[PDB]
Parts: sequence; C-alpha cells; structure tokens
Amino acid sequence: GASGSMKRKVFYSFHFDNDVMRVQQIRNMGVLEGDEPVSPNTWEQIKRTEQGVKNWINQSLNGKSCLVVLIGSQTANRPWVKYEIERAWKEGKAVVGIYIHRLKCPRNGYGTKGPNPFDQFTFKRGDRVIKPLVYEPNFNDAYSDIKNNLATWIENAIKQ
Ligand SMILES: NC(=O)c1ccc[n+]([C@@H]2O[C@H](COP(=O)([O-])OP(=O)(O)OC[C@H]3O[C@@H](n4cnc5c(N)ncnc54)[C@H](O)[C@@H]3O)[C@@H](O)[C@H]2O)c1
Repeated sequence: GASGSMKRKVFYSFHFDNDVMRVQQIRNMGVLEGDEPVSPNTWEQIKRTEQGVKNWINQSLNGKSCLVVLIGSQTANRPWVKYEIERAWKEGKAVVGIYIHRLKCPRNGYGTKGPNPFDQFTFKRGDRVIKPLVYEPNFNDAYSDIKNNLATWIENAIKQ
C-alpha cells in the first residue's frame, strides 16, 4: 500500500517581527500541520478592533488540539500571545513551548534567549497546578534536534 502521513494540526503562537522566519524553519520540517499566517494586510484589517483579533484567534484555535509557543527574545511580553495561551488552556487544549533562539534567522542570525512566557502565570486544571512543558533544543544544530523530536514533544503536551 501507498504510505500515508498523519500530522497533528496546531496553532503557532509567536512574536512575528522577531521570529517569523525562524518559525518558517519549523514549518519546513514537515512534522506538524500548523496554520499558515494570514497576509500582512489581512492582519492589519483584523487588528482594527480588539474584537476582530479575538474572533480571529478563537476561530483559528477552534479545531486545534495543541498550541505551540515558539519562544524568542520578546515572546513573553506579547499581549496576544498571552491571550492565545490563556484561550488554549481554558479550552482544554494542550500548550507547549519551544525555545527558538538557536534557529538562525536569515536576517537577525541567532537570537537572544527570552524568558519563559509560562512562568509569569499559574496554570491549573481540576485544582491541580501544572506547568506547561518547555523544550530547549541543542545549542548547536537546533534545527535537527527540533526536527527529530518535535512530534514527540507535542504528543507529550497532548497527554499532559
Ligand atoms: N499574519 C498573521 O497571521 C499574524 C501576524 C501577527 C500576529 N498574529 C497573531 O498574533 C499573535 C501575536 O503576535 P505579535 O505579538 O507579533 O502580533 P502583532 O499584531 O504585534 O504583530 C504585528 C506585526 O506582524 C507583522 N506581520 C503581519 N503579518 C505578517 C506575515 N504574514 N508575515 C510576516 N510578518 C507579518 C507586521 O510586520 C506587524 O509589525 C501571534 O501568535 C499570532 O497568532 C498573526
């Protein structure tokens, strides 16, 4: 029989102006099925109102079992990243973080390691306190380390 592929659909949460090209490398690995971004002009239209942004986030997260935060230098302070993490967690979805400063951006090279966005918050499910999982790729050749382990990392978050 012809072999098939089955990839988990995910929502990527990240700081665009610093990390969009690093996240592209993860898309290129072909391991997860993340939604592609809307165009810049479409994003500007969405951003005209807070309700529009929330509608877009809520709709994009709806059919996703896992939110994947790609952690760069400023991700922890992005207000819509906070909203996305909160929405995914409140909706019972998996939440996981991956540091991406060791992915080499064609423009900015290697990045500054940023704070863990999740550490600013206390997460609970059913009165248990949980810390979302965060993975730190190998300092040298982070691309290959991520590619080899990303699918498992997301399944670990799903089972949490
Ligand atoms: N186009 C998109 O899909 C898009 C863009 C930005 C943010 N977001 C959502 O908001 C969250 C927070 O991100 P943020 O804090 O960077 O938001 P933000 O609203 O602060 O980002 C605005 C910036 O996004 C850039 N941008 C928009 N569309 C882009 C694209 N297609 N490719 C490259 N750059 C693009 C613009 O340069 C702009 O400066 C993200 O996790 C994501 O869910 C989505």
